[PDB]
Amino acid sequence: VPLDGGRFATSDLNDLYRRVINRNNRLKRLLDLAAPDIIVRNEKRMLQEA
Amino acid sequence: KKRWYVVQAFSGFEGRVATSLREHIKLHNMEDLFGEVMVGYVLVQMVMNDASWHLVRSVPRVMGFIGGTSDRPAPISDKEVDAIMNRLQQVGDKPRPKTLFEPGEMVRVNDGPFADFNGVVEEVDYEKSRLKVSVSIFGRATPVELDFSQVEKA
Amino acid sequence: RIRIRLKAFDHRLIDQATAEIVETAKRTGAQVRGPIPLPTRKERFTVLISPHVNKDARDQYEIRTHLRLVDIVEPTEKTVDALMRLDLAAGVDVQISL
Amino acid sequence: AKQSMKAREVKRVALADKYFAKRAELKAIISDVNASDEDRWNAVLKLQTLPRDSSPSRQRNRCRQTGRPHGFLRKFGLSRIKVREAAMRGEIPGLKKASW
Amino acid sequence: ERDGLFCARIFGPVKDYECLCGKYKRLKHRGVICEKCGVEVTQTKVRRER
DNA sequence: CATGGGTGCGCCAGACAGGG
DNA sequence: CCCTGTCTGGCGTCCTCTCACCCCATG
Repeated sequence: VPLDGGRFATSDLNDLYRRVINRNNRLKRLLDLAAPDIIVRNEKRMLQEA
Repeated sequence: KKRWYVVQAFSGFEGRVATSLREHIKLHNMEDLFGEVMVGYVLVQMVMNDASWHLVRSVPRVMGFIGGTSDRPAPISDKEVDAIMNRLQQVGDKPRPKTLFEPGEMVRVNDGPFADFNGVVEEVDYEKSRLKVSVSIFGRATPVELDFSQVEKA
Repeated sequence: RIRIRLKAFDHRLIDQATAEIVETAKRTGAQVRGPIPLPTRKERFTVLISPHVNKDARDQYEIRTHLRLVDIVEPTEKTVDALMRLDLAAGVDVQISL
Repeated sequence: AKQSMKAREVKRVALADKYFAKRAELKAIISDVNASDEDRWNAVLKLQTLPRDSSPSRQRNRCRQTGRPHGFLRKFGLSRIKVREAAMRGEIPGLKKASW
Repeated sequence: ERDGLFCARIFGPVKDYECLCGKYKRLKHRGVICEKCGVEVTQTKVRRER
């Protein structure tokens, strides 16, 4: 829902879900591109922490 | 012999990280210890001394190397894995895909109101560069002409 | 250059079909040359009716055929958009040649 | 007329559309204008081992329900009374009595 | 968004019984999904349970 | 325009080492 | 293995009434 002004005051769960989906899309694209080992380890580790 | 390594920067300031890295090299004049810098990850041709490691992590807006450990960080999976990743990105931009429709063959539409619809090419026109395919819209087949790039081969 | 051919039998059901597709295109694209018809098409067949004799009982039936062509003038990305999976006339064959 | 003659057409449609509906070059084109050596004569030698019932010359367009040989019409695939059997009870669209 | 954190087809229509924009603005065909917009056709609290 | 990353609390309690 | 020290977690009253302010930043 927005506030008086009009800027949408967004919830925290939307930040969390949007982070997980951004990272998951990045990880699918790197497994498409066949990135090396350390790149996809950091990518999956960032998804795990997300 | 200089082997490759992966550097993590603040994603978005990557060109400025690359420029500041070249400038820190030409400041602290370890010119014989750095080969190139390729572009959120920055590829660096390098050797491993602890002095050069402190140099790259003292470059601003750089988090650190990405490897097995932080004592002796890790080169790469393949010899030129950084170059392979760059080539894969370039091939990804090109995105060459099966996109056509010939007589007696199902095709896919991804352009115009008929996008997200499949159909078959009853007639083909290589001279006019147009495929005659109909889309099952509200049941009735909707024979429409689509270009090879306008539709994908099914 | 964009053709909307409509293929059916009777003119007493296609008559509401030429009304629904020029006006719904008017609200979205407003770019049409108007319905230009085609000559009415007749399929008459005389057939024998007596079960085993008498080559005189020939009763004339016909499966009648009609064709009407809409021909919107400009490839509109709003007429086709709103009238893609949409056709009021039921039991009809639509041919949206784009 | 008979279930056996209607049992002929299910055998007829089967083995004909095993060879002589799709494979047409071996039966038609292979004896066109080429040399009159006996190799295209050898081509029609293989045409004897197949069933001669499988030719499209066998094609008898029958009533799908009762199998009547004479008095047929291809526009409905029916016998000459079946087109009235849908004319008088409306099972075929547009089939109106020609009142001309 | 077409298919985002806040989709139409995956969850439901924001407005009650309104599909999306130009489709179904009365109470007759509750359910049809036009290609014009991949969207469900239900009430306003249907997204809270989905 | 849209995305991308301090240093003043105190007790209980059980799990994890660490001697013992 | 039997006791001893450490290391992290889990927790701390209820109703109300105003106020002020909610992501830069930028090629």
